[PDB]
Amino acid sequence: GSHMTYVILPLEMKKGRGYVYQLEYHLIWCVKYRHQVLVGEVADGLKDILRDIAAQNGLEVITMEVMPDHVHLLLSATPQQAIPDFVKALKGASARRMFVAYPQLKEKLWGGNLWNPSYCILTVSENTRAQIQKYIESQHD
Amino acid sequence: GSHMTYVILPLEMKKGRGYVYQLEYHLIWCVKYRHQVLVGEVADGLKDILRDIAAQNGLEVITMEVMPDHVHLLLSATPQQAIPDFVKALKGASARRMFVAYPQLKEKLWGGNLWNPSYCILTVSENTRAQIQKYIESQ
Amino acid sequence: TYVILPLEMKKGRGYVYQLEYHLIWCVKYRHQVLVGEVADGLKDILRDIAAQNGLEVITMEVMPDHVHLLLSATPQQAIPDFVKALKGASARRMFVAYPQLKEKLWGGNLWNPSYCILTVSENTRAQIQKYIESQ
Amino acid sequence: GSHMTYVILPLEMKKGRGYVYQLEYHLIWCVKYRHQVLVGEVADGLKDILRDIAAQNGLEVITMEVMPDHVHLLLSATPQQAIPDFVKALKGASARRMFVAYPQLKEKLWGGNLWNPSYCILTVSENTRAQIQKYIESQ
DNA sequence: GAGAATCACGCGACTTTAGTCGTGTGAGGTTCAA
DNA sequence: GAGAATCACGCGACTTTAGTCGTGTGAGGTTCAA
DNA sequence: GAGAATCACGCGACTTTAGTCGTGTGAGGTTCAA
DNA sequence: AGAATCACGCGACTTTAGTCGTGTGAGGTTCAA
Ligand SMILES: [Mg+2]
Ligand SMILES: [Mg+2]
Ligand SMILES: [Mg+2]
Ligand SMILES: [Mg+2]
Repeated sequence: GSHMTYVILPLEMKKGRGYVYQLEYHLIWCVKYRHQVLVGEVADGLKDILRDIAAQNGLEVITMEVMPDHVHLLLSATPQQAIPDFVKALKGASARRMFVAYPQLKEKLWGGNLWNPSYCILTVSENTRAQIQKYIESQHD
Repeated sequence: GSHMTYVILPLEMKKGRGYVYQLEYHLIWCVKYRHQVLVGEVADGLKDILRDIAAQNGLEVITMEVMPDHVHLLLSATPQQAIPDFVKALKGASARRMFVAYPQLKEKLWGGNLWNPSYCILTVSENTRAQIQKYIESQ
Repeated sequence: TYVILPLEMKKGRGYVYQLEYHLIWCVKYRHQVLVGEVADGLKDILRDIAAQNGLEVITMEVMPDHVHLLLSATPQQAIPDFVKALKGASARRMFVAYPQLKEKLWGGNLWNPSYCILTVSENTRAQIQKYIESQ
Repeated sequence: GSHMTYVILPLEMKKGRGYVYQLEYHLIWCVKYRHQVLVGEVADGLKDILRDIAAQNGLEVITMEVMPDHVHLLLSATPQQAIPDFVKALKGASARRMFVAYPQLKEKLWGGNLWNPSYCILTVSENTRAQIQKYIESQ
């Protein structure tokens, strides 16, 4: 026999002047020519640089994984932080700082680019789209 | 007793000049003073207005539910479509058009506002943050 | 602050439940015979058996060499019993309705003697465990 | 335009004579009259009893939480283990053993029942139903 | 004041030989929601 | 590439009185992965 | 052998004043998939 | 007894009205998605 039940859960979302939000993004990008250079101290240095850039731009880093040829970040941002801006900030500044800190990168990357010119980004929720859709439907009546 | 099986999962994404993406947002906002005015043809008129605005701004509507005192939207956008810009377009233009199309709203909303000044927005994924974090960890 | 999430369930005399199973089984020898009208007939037969046994079919997909079913059941409906009901009866009926199946299946079996079954929930196990901790 | 992504992910499953399966259940039940007696050593004793019964019956305990007035179990079973049978084994035997081990429970429960006569049970999967259905479509 | 999953009473099966499971039904009997 | 879920043979229960479920075991007998 | 996200060349905008983002196009120039 | 929500201030820009951006404070159409 059909029976709708309910569950109570604590809602911990971020608040701002005229907005309440919870915005997370899975951002991915590769090394130019997919060169496997992000290893050892180079990988460690990149993490420090990224976390610094994130802090400077008020971006919260949830998850950061550096693979030899690409990076995976899960960031939390405000509604005012446009995607292209923070991607540029992260990739552009890190490329600059990385070449300075690790000139040896120029051995495989002498064309003036550390990163692939493309980025991959997906919105991330705690639960799923389908689950959110049911929540919305349950709001009627 | 267990054996590790593995399956293939499909994921629909969009492509642009220098980016691959899948961006969806759950946007919510209420009626000013939380007045239950979004009912009957008022609600239907709002849906038509919102879909028009969305289409004009190149925003894909995944879900649109209009409750008496608030609206729930699920939108799909490009990386170049900033949040405040589309929220403004949606709320601002709809408030204007709604008052012109349904002047009777002024009975309970005479202060020049149809919408509460605040909006609530959440990023949306087909998989859970936990699942995604597990995926990331499996390199 | 607080959010009220919905959860659809069923009720019986002394129990509240939500039981769904993803059931899978293949054709004997993995022959690709479930095509065209044979596939359509199978679906009719399976829905009928499901109805006769009070099993709700949520999803059903018939591939040339195997079947996928997502069923809803009561706590009292034991797995082996409904799997037997679905496979045994469908095998019988299919052979009568489609004697052409005997071309590649003459040994008296339409189905592989094994079945695959997984329990299914609306939320992941991880989500459920998180809810459990919040109690 | 669109881009179609495909990711590979693991899935644990058990094998038996004529079946391959992964069956988990979230079982819940409350104390009779919802009395908050499952505390301290009483709660601890219950856990030992439940794990013993589960082991005696070949049921694997994935998660077990004992609140003052109810119990949450996440069990893993074979296709042959019928729900009513294992619910009876767990609640019935624990009620019996608990009263003998902790006679003090009789203070609030003198009617011969430790448990509410009802039980709640849900099938559990590692992935969500929507994802599973989505998979079924991909084949 | 009143229903059920939850309270109470009936019943059969079966382990735990007590106190659940299966189960129909009604009333103020230790209950009020996981 | 031979072991099993899947092939084969045995067994009892029970619906579909055929061909599954329950089940142990071994060989080359229509199989090869959902 | 030849397309783009990824390789290359064009182009503003703006930080990191270098090397991204925005962006159109095309060719065998350090690339081949998160 | 505060703020997201109520009110008053303020540019920017569409919808030239009523949002977005935004700081502050008072009790003045509000009380939670
Ligand atoms: Mg670029
Ligand atoms: Mg605002
Ligand atoms: Mg079998
Ligand atoms: Mg009972």
